[PDB]
Amino acid sequence: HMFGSLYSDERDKPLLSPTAQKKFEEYQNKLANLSKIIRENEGNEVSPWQEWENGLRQIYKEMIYDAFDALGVEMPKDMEVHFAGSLAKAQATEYSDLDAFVIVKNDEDIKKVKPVFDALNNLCQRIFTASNQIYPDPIGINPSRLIGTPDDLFGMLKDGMVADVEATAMSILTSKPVLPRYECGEELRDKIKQEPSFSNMVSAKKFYNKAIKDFTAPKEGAEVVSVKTHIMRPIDFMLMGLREEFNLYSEDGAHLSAPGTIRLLREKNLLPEEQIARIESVYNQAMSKRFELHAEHKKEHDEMPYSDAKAMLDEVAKIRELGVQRVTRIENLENAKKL
Amino acid sequence: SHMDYLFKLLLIGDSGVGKTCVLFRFSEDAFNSTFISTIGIDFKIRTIELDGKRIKLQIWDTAGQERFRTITTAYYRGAMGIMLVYDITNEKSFDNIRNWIRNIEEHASADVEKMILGNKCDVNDKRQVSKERGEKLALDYGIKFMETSAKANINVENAFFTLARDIKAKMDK
Ligand SMILES: Nc1nc2c(ncn2[C@@H]2O[C@H](COP(=O)(O)OP(=O)(O)NP(=O)(O)O)[C@@H](O)[C@H]2O)c(=O)[nH]1
Ligand SMILES: OC[C@H]1O[C@H](O)[C@H](O)[C@@H](O)[C@@H]1O
Ligand SMILES: OC[C@H]1O[C@H](O)[C@H](O)[C@@H](O)[C@@H]1O
Ligand SMILES: OC[C@H]1O[C@H](O)[C@H](O)[C@@H](O)[C@@H]1O
Ligand SMILES: [Mg+2]
Repeated sequence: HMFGSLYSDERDKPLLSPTAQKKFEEYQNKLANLSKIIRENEGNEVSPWQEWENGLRQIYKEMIYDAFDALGVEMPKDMEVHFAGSLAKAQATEYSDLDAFVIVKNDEDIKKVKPVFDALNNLCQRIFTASNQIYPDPIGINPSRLIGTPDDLFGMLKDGMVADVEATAMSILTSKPVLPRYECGEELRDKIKQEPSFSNMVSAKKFYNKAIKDFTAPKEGAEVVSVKTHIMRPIDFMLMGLREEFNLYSEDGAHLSAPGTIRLLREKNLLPEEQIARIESVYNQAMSKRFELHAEHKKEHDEMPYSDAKAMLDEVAKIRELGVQRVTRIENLENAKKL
Repeated sequence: SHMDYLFKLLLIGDSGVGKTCVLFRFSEDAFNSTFISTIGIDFKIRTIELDGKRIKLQIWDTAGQERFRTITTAYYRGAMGIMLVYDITNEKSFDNIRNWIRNIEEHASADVEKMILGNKCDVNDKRQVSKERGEKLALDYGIKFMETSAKANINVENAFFTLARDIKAKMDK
């Protein structure tokens, strides 16, 4: 067959044209340079994972502008692109997936814009096949699957039109704007929080209980544990719980990172310092470990020896005890016993 | 959480002068030593108090890269305050301040507050632009001037509060 354009499907066009290939390599070099910049400046007051999210957001934005230019499509002014997952929280590693979705103001923008995001998914997939990075999940959060008006996307959740409503709802709620455009995102999040049938799946109690009951401690005698399942997930849900309880929000998504939440908990003295410091300490230890593990294996490697995880697991257990007290105090607050 | 005013601020200047680091210092009280060039336009939110009034600062951080200048220019109209940043170690970046000023005059609102920041004032051993030349160019355009350091945390807070004060004084009358 024939050479592929930069936005060709690699299954149909394994070989890029000489022009497309030079541009593909430019993107690969940007990702490689970003990893190199992180290593060289070890001990910077900006964490490796905060630096990665910053670098990757600039790279992805450049891919978006390049793609609109290449396909001869003008970028609508009222179109929003949002990061979801670890990237939205600025705790994605180099081998994390690239979860993004698109909110448009008008339904007719979709026909104009969806081809550009199909093109971008092809490029991202080709990069994934080459360096095992920026995976666009075809059954998850990608701008080709999740594109529409706030009404459309809320409709997907309210009706059946997506498998795992709860996980898509979590993704949309913990999303961060990539462009300086956030109002449609706000409208979408307010519709999800409005929906009576979503009432208790979006509550602080629910998020605290996921940290306590879902993402539970490793079994006794375990030799192996997951820095994701047993440490980073419980922390994530504890922080979602606190953000919901205290209405913590920034239009720029600054609240979604652990340090962002911790900054706000400290500013407003919303939690005792001892407890904030524990969450902060285990977050930094776990993300240092998780960032190292992925870079070393060049893939999502979350398993580590129980013995290496022991200090973090014990702090995570204290954080769960805290979480149980918050759920009780929330139930007790809604009851309001007098005398 | 209460808001009395929303001030729309714009950072403009050559790629590499430290617009992103000036805002990073203001918004997160940290310094990033690495150079990750801004693509299109970024924004940070920070609420401040002036005269017992809550002022939400919506701060647009523009690409200095020439490529994004059509996108960048479109924001001039909406800006209530504009920071013009040059780098005291880069003569070329100071020389372009007159061009940046001409572009504000052409595309910005008639009564937009302006401030010139001579950034990287911690790097005295590589200085190419004397402080007085900065003050002199600023005085000639009747625009307020400060030397700043995102790294050494010098005049970053003062710059943003002084620009916000000038905006507030203008619209209070
Ligand atoms: N010594 C010193 N270096 C600084 C200072 N401010 C920024 N820098 C450095 O200058 C480089 C560029 O800073 P950056 O904020 O990215 O510049 P920018 O104007 O946003 N660039 P662009 O327009 O391309 O987005 C980085 O290496 C940064 O660490 C400062 O006050 N002092
Ligand atoms: O880092 C991504 C995180 O986002 C949300 O909290 C999700 O519920 C979960 O997938 C994860 O904890
Ligand atoms: O009210 C604050 C909360 O509102 C929404 O749930 C947002 O998705 C969440 O990030 C934020 O912390
Ligand atoms: O604002 C006072 C400043 O004056 C000069 O710019 C110096 O280089 C700087 O170090 C000092 O702090
Ligand atoms: Mg920048």
